[PDB]
Amino acid sequence: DYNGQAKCMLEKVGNWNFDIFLFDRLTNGNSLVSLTFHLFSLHGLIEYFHLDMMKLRRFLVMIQEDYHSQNPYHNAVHAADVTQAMHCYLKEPKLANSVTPWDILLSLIAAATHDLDHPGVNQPFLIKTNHYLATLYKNTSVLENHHWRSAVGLLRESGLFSHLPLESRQQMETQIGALILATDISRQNEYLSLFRSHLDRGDLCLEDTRHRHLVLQMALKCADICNPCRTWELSKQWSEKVTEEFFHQGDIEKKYHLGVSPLCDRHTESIANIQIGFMTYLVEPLFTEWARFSNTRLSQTMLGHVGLNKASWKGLQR
Ligand SMILES: C#Cc1csc2c(=O)n(CC)c(NC3CCCC3)nc12
Ligand SMILES: [Mg+2]
Ligand SMILES: [Zn+2]
Repeated sequence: DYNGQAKCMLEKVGNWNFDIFLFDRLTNGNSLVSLTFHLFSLHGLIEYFHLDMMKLRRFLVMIQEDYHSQNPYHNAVHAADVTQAMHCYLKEPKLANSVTPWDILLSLIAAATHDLDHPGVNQPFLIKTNHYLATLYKNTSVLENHHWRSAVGLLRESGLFSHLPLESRQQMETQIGALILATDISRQNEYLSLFRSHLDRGDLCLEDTRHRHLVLQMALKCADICNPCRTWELSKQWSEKVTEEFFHQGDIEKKYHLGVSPLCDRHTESIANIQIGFMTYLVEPLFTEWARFSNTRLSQTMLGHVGLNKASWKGLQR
């Protein structure tokens, strides 16, 4: 049954209401490997790039296993969710009609690896505790640079692309980095303003790689914060997990006199209030610009869920 139903759910991997939680329970925690493998084969990538399936499984397992499963939110199930969303966005017509197999490959790798080896605490925390990552990356997109360099390390170690030219391997590394770095939420204003100006001007040319990669970066940013655009029953699980992780960082800050970060204080802060502010100020602006770019049923469905989920959180107030 368990392998039966898993295989079965993957028939609906293009669906916005895909249930990654059930999927991960069904696979005893193998959701990122098993979904991503399926997508490589669905998008034809194993053939297009002459991939060794043994090396691909090894690669995917190294990724999945380098997530910290004890993180309430930043674990391989979140990676798998982001990868599944990225897949839905790659199916939108303006992307499906311009992306090459190389773009699809880099998008799905970047989605799978984008929070790799995440410690479960944020950049301000690592900076104020003098963590070696904050030094190494000079206080700038500390976590994203760490996920990216960790991804590069796994790419090199797996040999998966060893039969491609060195210059293609290097280019793969660099374009994945630009995708992962776009997920630094502290810089969403720079990405969103540039994207919005391109949409005002109407100047995007998707047959140009640079414009297409700007859009893929915005797609990955959507994938990363699309939790509130899911159905209530998914979004509520994501909200409890993210809050659980923030609040744990809060307890450490409190216990050790570090200063409690915004959003991490379980005594003065609420799950509903945290979601509401986030939806108003980060989610709705990004998804409104996304819907201008890709003005489709999926974009409407996603914005409908934000409005409904936001009303549910208000409802659970007074
Ligand atoms: C600031 C803030 C947030 C308040 S609620 C909330 C949330 O539910 N998520 C999950 C979508 C993220 N994702 C962020 C974490 C860092 C990158 C994306 N950020 C926040
Ligand atoms: Mg991240
Ligand atoms: Zn993420």
